[PDB]
Amino acid sequence: AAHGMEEELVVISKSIVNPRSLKKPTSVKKIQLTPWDLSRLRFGYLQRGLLFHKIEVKQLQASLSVALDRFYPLAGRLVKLKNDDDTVSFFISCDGSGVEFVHAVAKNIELSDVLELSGSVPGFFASFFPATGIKNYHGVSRSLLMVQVTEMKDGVFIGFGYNSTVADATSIWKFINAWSEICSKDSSGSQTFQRRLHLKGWFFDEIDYPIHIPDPETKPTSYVTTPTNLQEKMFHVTKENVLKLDAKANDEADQKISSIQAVLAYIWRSMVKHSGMSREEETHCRLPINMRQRLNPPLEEECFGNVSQTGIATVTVGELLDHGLGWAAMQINNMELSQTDEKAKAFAENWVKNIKIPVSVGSKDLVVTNSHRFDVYCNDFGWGKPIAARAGPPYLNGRLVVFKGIGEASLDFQACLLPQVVEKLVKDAEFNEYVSIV
Amino acid sequence: ELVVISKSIVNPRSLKKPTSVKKIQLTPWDLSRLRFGYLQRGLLFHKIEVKQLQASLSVALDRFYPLAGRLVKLKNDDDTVSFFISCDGSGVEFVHAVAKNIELSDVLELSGSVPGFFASFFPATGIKNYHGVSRSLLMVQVTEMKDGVFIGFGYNSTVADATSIWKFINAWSEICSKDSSGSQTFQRRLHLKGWFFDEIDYPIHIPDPETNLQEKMFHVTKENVLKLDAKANDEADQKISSIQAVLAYIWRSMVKHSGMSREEETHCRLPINMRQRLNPPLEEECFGNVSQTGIATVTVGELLDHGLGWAAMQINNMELSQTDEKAKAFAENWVKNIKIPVSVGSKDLVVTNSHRFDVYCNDFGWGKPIAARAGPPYLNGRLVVFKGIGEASLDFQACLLPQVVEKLVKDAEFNEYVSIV
Repeated sequence: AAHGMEEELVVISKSIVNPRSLKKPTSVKKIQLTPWDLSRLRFGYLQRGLLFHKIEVKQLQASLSVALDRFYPLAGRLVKLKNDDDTVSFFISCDGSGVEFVHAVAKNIELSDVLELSGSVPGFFASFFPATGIKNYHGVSRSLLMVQVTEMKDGVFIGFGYNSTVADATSIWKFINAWSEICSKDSSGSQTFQRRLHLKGWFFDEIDYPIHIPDPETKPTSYVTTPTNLQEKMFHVTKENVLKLDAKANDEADQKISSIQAVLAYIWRSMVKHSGMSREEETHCRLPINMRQRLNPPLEEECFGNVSQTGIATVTVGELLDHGLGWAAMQINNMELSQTDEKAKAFAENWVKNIKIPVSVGSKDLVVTNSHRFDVYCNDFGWGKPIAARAGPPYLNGRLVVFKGIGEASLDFQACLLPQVVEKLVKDAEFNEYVSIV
Repeated sequence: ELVVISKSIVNPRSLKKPTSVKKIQLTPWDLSRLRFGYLQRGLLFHKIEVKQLQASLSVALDRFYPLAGRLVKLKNDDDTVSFFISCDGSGVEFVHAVAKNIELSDVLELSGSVPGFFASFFPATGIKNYHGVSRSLLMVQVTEMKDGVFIGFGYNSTVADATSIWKFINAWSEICSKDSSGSQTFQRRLHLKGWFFDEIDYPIHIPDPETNLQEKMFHVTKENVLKLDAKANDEADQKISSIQAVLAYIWRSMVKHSGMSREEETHCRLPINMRQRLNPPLEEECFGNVSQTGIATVTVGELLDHGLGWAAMQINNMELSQTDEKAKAFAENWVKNIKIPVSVGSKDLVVTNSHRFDVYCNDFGWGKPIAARAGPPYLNGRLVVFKGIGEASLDFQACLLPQVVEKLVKDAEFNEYVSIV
């Protein structure tokens, strides 16, 4: 960290990285957007990143070209059509427009600043991500994937932002795995097996595309947000404590509760306990759901695209605090269970007809993002595995990014909370018994 | 449990024994530890291939040939005995084993009663230094895990200190990284420490040398390390180092929950590399045991009644105390009034290893290690220091009484600066 109020970030270059292919691509494929994708058009790009001891920018960029040739949708652009019925529609044109690639240097930032998230929000770390402020419908003129490699005093950070309409976290991490593999072996891709990309396709039989929707450019606001200062903290849960929380939750639960469910419920209760909310207030836990294996027929984890949804468990603060860990875990589990193919199909068909169910969320929710199932440490670009995975902006109170620990059986969380709540958690003896706050 | 797949003796690659075998004489430091057990440390990895590890070890032993030698015990005419090191190339014990039910998280999050499952990952458990007459001066065990590999090693403190063992590990990892066969490896010649006590004859004549502890990992962020450094340099007249401040804080907090009487004497023992402190100084790359234990002594009353800066200054004064003259006097003393203990220290803070060693530079070719750990023997108050992954973070492997552990977890201020895993 640099001394003073200002941190130096020098942008060494900004360029467009186009795919590379051996073979001749003849046609421009089009990917149609489902109601899931269209509902997220006004959301901001999702931003994540990996920390390394060493990265060679030249080889990284070269390998990125090949990886983009293989994951071609990430190199395309959104196309917006104006229909004759006053509506608009959107699709993805896989035209190889390319990916925005930024090379920057933060000479005074070191590994420990990123490992410990030493500042406040936005602080220095926000600058490490290239898609801050970009909304998904900006993909008509901005790349669907943006990459920023930032040289640090003693390391290198690779941050990326991606357009939700083109991929979910699963597909993005598959892309990162392939990119790393390519960079490790040979940057030209000669020595890395090329595989055909299996796209999610269109699983909404009774919905025609493109879907006509009101122009989002003139659409009124849907959500209300209240700006505030926030603080990020890293939480670590050891194998031993994960298992203790699992045992306790299943001891108080009627249904079988997963380890991750138990830990998430514990963190949810502990945050609500110190949030200062009143008992009658509503609190929610928001959870990403990979629908690939829920759909009928089911798709494989290899399927490319956004096949994910957000499930929401709703309770009152009083309910959550008056009940035990098992009860909150059961709330999460029930919310997860209720995501079915029939209901997804019905809700999409209704959404097309403007028959919707308003999502009710609060400013004090637990907003779980990422997944303990992603192996973030397999992303060795050729100079060693990363030493950490991190999330970037945008920020909001209650965000909890889940990362599989270095040890298979452990968990890391990047939490975004009010400074007062962090202060209260730091002083919570029981919470610090089970969770280690960095 | 744990299954041994193979056991080997690894000799130097370019083994050429000369007309005369080189002899290394042992100083009072080396001899005072003859009764102690082998020191054992290890590195955790995602992947290690054993064949290239073995070949690179053979190559590295060409340069670090003393590690392939043996202790030799002589019976003197005055009924005393003496010891020296014969660099005869006898070889290093190399054990390949498998523990399929142990995973990375178990070793990363080391915690529990000792000795436990982890003790079996180290090859020199129960071996004393004077056993070096028939056992190798360095022993290696690579234990395959469910999802990783541990390389544990034990070494005889008569032939090397932590500094030169870690430099040997660095060289070994470099060789295995870039040329495992040694086909293309040309190594600088080893510089031995030699004899720097001219008022002492060698070989020195000596008499023949022959609790439910728990282990826990502590982590100190760069954030809290700087906080402790500042809080110590505020309460101190003399410049205090970050490590001194952190050690002093851990000392006082352990003393506070030790249940000792205010009038009891407590000590902090610290390894001191004497290479630069001897007059004339020896080269930093000098191979051998050139380290001594410095001791800071206070009353439990004195320590608890003063602040962090005072304990830090005690440690710093102890360190400033470690002069050539002092080392000169200790040696002359010891040979007239020999002292070869078996322990002495279970109510002290026994700091071992050094934040100065770069744990994570030891990439053998399949990636940097994800952790460094210590093995047996176990000793109440042992505090093994490891450089953190970051720039100024610290990791500690602590052996403590269960009752002290429980008191430490409830210590709010302690957990504010120190993360107990």
